[PDB]
Amino acid sequence: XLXLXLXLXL
Amino acid sequence: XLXLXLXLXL
Repeated sequence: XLXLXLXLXL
Repeated sequence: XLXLXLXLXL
């Protein structure tokens, strides 16, 4: 679902 | 890097 991965940072 | 994806438990 969420936590680490994609969405913020990049 | 973060936000959506994996890390919330799964």
